[PDB]
Amino acid sequence: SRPPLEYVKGVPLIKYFAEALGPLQSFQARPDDLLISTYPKSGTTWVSQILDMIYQGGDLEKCHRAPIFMRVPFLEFKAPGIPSGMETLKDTPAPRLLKTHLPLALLPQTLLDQKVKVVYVARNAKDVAVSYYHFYHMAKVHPEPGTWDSFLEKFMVGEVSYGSWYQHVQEWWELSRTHPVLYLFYEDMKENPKREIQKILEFVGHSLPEETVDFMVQHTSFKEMKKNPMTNYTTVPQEFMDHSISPFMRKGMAGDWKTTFTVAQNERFDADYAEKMAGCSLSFRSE
Ligand SMILES: Nc1ncnc2c1ncn2[C@@H]1O[C@H](COP(=O)(O)O)[C@@H](OP(=O)(O)O)[C@H]1O
Repeated sequence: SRPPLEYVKGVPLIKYFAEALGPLQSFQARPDDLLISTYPKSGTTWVSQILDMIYQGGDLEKCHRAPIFMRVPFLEFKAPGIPSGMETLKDTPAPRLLKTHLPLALLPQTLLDQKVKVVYVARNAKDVAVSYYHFYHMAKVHPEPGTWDSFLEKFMVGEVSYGSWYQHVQEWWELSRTHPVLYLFYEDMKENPKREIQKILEFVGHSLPEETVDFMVQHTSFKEMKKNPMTNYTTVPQEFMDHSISPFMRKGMAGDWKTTFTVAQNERFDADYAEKMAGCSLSFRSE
């Protein structure tokens, strides 16, 4: 009934995900695993659908075997009336696609020791906050988000599920200096998908014919992923997710934040961004 978050080692989490960390202690990573890591609302499902297509040889028929949350186990995931990411993992064939949003501080050390390849996607903070706000509304395990203005404040101080966005994109950016990480930008996936898909291939190590590349580019577009029940979380139960309130597959654009951000909010957020982001070579596009 909109349980409030629970804090674990500085990080605020969904009551249940906090509990899901118990059995996560048991998790043994294989070396052929690949970790998809992102701050919520930055392209998890998109890069997931890309990566599984790669893993099925460009075969849309196989990418339909189950919905995306069953093909790519959500490591820390746990909710009522759905199986825990870890329960789902016990039936996932290798080589396995795995999904988290946990900060390094909560990440299972087995993934780091096993040098598991990581595909990380970042997205400009403004679009993330907007996206995250509507998601909080329709994804009923989160706390009451309140007014946009109040939610935006919380977001600036990382008083939201998975903590601070600013900490998250920065720490994983530094991690890639010691660990195998392809660091991708949502807005780059918008500008030229084909380009970002060939980078994933290089990284994962697969060659595929253009026929099959161009193919994937089309079957991973917002529009196709929106109508595909295996990728749009519409098969989930209503009490866990409610698409009338807001669809998971909401808009899929860069620069949309502008229709929610007040000009006073923008001015303030900008000044706060510069202050937090200033010792960091990362750099985002918002349009
Ligand atoms: N194929 C695609 N291309 C572009 N954006 C996509 C996409 N599939 C999903 N999205 C968008 O990516 C966000 C989902 O993030 P995550 O998977 O990390 O939860 C949502 O953003 P919006 O709410 O801004 O539309 C969703 O609509």
